[PDB]
Amino acid sequence: SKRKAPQETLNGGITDMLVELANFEKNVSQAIHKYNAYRKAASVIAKYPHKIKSGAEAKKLPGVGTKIAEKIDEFLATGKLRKLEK
Repeated sequence: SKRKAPQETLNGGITDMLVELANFEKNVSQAIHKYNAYRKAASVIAKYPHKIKSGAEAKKLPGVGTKIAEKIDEFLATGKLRKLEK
């Protein structure tokens, strides 16, 4: 019904990483399956009316599966890592 929310900084940083790599999927030859992966997760997280704090909050979204949702958990968890811990 014509919503158009206001500009705000909620989850516009994640979609920037899903929309960027998303181009790397279609721009590549055999990468159309992972293409829709970030294409949908980038649209739902970029136009979501709320925020998330766990990979599960990204899986409940319509369009995100377990692969893309798994990357979301790494975002809310820490952000980057070189080696593992024990």
